Amino acid sequence: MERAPLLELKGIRKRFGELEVLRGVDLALYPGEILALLGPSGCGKTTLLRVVAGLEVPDAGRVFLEGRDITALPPEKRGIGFVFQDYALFPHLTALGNVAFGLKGKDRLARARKALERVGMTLFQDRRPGELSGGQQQRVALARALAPGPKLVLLDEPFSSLDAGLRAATREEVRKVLKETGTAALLVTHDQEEALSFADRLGVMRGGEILQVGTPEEVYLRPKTPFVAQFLGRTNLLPGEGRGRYAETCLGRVPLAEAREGPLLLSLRPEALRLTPPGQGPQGEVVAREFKGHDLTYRVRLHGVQPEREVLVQEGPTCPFKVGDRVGLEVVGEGVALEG
Amino acid sequence: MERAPLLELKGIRKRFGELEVLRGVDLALYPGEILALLGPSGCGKTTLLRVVAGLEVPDAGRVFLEGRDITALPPEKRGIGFVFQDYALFPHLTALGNVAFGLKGKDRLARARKALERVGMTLFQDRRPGELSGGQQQRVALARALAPGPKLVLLDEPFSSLDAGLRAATREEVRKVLKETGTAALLVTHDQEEALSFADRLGVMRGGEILQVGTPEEVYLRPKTPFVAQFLGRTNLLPGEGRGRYAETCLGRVPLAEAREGPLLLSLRPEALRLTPPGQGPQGEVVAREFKGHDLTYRVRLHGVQPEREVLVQEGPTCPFKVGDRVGLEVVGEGVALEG
Amino acid sequence: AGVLLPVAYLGVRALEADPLVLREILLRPKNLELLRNTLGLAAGVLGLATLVALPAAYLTTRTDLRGKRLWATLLTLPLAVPGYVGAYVLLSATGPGGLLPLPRPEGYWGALLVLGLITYPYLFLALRAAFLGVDPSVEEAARTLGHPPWRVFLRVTLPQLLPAFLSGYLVIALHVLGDFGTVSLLRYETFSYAIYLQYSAAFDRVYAAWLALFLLLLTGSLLLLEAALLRRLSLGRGAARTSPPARLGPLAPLAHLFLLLPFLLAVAFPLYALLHLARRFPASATSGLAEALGHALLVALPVAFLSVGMALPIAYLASRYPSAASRTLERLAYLAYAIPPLAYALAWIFFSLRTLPFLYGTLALLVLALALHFLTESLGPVRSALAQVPPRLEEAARTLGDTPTRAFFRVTFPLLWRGAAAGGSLAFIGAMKELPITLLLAPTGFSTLATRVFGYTQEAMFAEAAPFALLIVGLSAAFVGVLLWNERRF
Repeated sequence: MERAPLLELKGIRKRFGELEVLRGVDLALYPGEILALLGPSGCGKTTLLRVVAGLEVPDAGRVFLEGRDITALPPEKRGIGFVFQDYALFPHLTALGNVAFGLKGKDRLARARKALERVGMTLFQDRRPGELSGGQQQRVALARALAPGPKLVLLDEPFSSLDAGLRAATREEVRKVLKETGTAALLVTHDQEEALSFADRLGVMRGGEILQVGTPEEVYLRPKTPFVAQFLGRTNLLPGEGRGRYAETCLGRVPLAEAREGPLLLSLRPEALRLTPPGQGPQGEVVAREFKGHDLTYRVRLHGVQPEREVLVQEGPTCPFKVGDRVGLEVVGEGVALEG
Repeated sequence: MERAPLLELKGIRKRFGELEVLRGVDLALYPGEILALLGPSGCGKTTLLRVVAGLEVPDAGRVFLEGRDITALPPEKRGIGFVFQDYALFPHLTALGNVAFGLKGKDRLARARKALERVGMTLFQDRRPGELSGGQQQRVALARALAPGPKLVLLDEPFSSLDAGLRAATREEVRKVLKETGTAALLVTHDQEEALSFADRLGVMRGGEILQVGTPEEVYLRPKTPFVAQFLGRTNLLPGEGRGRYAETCLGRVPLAEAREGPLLLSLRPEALRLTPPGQGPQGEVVAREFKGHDLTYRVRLHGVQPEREVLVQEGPTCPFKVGDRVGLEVVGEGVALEG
Repeated sequence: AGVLLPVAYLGVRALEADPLVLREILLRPKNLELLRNTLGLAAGVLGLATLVALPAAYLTTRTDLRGKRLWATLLTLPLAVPGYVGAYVLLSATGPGGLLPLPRPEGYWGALLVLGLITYPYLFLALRAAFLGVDPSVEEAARTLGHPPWRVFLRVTLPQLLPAFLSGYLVIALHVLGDFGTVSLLRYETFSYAIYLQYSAAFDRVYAAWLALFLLLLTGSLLLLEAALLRRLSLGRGAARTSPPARLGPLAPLAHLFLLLPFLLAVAFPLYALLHLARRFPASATSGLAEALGHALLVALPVAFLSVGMALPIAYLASRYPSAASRTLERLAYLAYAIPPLAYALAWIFFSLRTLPFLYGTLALLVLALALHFLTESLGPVRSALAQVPPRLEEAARTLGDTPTRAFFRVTFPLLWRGAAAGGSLAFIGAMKELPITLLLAPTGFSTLATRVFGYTQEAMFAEAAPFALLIVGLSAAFVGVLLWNERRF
């Protein structure tokens, strides 16, 4: 939230013997900022978290925390909280001793109780991890990580193990705890709603290299690779040719983001298309019609295109269209020319 | 409405330690229909599926299948399929052996192969459920449930465990299979977007009671209670005084879907509201701007000298307003006068 | 070198003769009799153990039983009674002049009864774990497809029970193969009894070595068969949620009775018989009871300490740094535990005579052999304690501000030392009641409680042997109960 980088990586590289999992990661984090790392589950995000936490030694690059180099410090001298997938709860301690583990004031217990109260657990503060549920274990792990009062917390897929219904509430509670305490977070996640709502910024990794970092809206509007485009939301990938400010695709003449020439791949979101009564322009048939409340998501199979081609169209709730009707496609939004 | 129900529950009750999980649940499924039950966790949907399947004994009530009472029958004699949340796959059998478990006759294996053809998985027939991904263990479970050819299938959150990338494709494929086989489905799920599109009818459950049953469009557009309106989507619960085909609220004149007189509670959906430059009318200040992807969800605090009230507004992705602005609210839709 | 060197010379010693001598030793009619007797006893004991263990596991797992933990503890208690103590109780409590008005049964039937009663708890525990480790949704799915509960058990539950059946059957068969006290006291002619007779009575060391080689060949074949069957039906929990147990109704008093016949036969009746016999205990023999107890303590303490001191590095290397050395060491420990104790002691005797003659007839050789024999017994709890604390927990402690030494001493040590204590107690009670290795490896004139019981029963002095068996059973039962309670706590 400041103009000075809290966490800053500079050319981080790492080889697992011969396989390079990181290939020059550069990344800057800021106070009170939640940044979520995204990728094709093989880009080395957990490796990045381990390198930042000190649990792994990079083969090159620098790590800066609060303006001072910490790349050579052991994990215990850094002051970076960590939340693991399995919560790494110590089984011989009740869920107050776990929280007091980090506290070096002869294991202060009042502060452990306050930290447990923040995550809303006081009735079960004397229960061992064997007799705790998944959400309760998650809250205990978060309280343990945040009890020593760090300025940076790494979270390795925290809510991925919870139930489907509990995630939406646990995510909001953890976010409000983090924002009221005032600690930056570095999150590794494989979720769309978590990346859209929980995170303040997004960072996308291809093969251990950061390729796109920005606000979730900026990443949604201006993607770079098809994986990012589908990850942020459903989209239409269209082969095409660009000759200027526009491009020629199977749907006709589609506006381009800024400019590109030659053969290319295009991302055109469903909200960038409109359905019209059958007239001129591209024609198609409605194959499906999803009802989502505030909007409808039609699917249209095109006609003039020799190969089979289906496009998604976003429409308002008052659309008087039905499955099997003939439609014409109108392009209102702007496409994004993906690099590949 | 086939004029003759397939599955019909009549006053189903069930007490777990005198907790009364179900309070006189009544239902009437019809041939070929998919009915999805939504609700908060622990509202008795899973208990309802178990009672219908015979896996649990109702304290009172009756269960009718094709007109024949089956309340006292065991699970063997009911003939109702059941897809379990963990897919409940036999680990000592292959996929074809799993599918052929429920079949009888002289040519069980051919029918199991055909049932795998319907799903489209005649490649992994000789693979045990350890050499199988979670997205195809579910297909094996569905083929096993549908292989005997029942008239009703109970689905206990079948798409929850799958990755969100292929969830929609799996849902559409399963719906096509059920529709081509002429099989009615009773679905239990937590996602509202899943049930709003996958199902033919919706049922909201609270505390073991069925609050409202109807098509997803009828339950969404015309809810009856504040809980249903809150649960099936974001809305604004506005106390007002109906005066005919309109109501006078803090936002001014709101047209009513159904005429009413006297004090009442509108459920104004966010998509029924628009933001305009500050002119002559209701006035407010933007306090948030949530990016949902294809659309935006502004939060506006009213400045009409009332107790602090916040209203949600649904806007397009190209909305030029920003937090802290001075805006005027315009009503473009209708409010639903809830029944208390 | 725990078993690689000892049993190496066991085959070398046997293959030291004229080529015609080996043919003559192989071509003896007694070998077929020994094989038939051993296999028949193993089969009968397996059948009896199955008949006792399967219904008990079902009743204590899949039935609304009052006090399942109490019944499980009562059924596991017979593990504390050694085989020779049961054989002595059977001999003293039957026949002419016995406590009961019954004749002494044949050698086969008494040995079968005692061995089944003392070996069924292994199968019982394995079957209980297998029953607890199934997903109830699987049986529910099988039942919704049109299968009544009995056919569900036949076609769903039993295939998942099969690995537990194989494990329990292997344990029981190994115990029957390696048993020496029960068959010797009841004069039943198995391989172990024949080996003891040839080594001690007939003074036929070469033929004893050949019989030991036959016994190790049977043990290896059984292990290979178990491995092949396990790999055939490996099968690869489902949250192990609770399912509504099957109601009993009027069968509740009956089932309890079935759950009381084993414990009464293997624990309560032996205690009553020993207390009835010890009334006529001569005061002249009091001096030899204290000496026997002191000798047993003096052997069992260093054995327990050395067993723990060898189990801790093995378990730590197996968990933290898994390498080929870890599996080799674990397999060596398992072989040391699984080789029949009498052939194991003969291999140790032959090795010590060949290589290290100064160790033969000393307490050091006996202590080392018993420490290697009880390596798995101690290694169990240490394995559990280290598996409950992965190194990722040490990493988590390191992120919180702990150096590697403090991360070890605050996360791993509090469970490591408790596991070490449990393993030490297990090895202590194991070495307190070891008949074969102690009988065959102890110095001349050195006798522990087990050897005194064996010697007194061999000359039919039951009242004299009563206090020794009372001590053995009391300490064994107390330790088993304490360890079971501690495990339930953890």
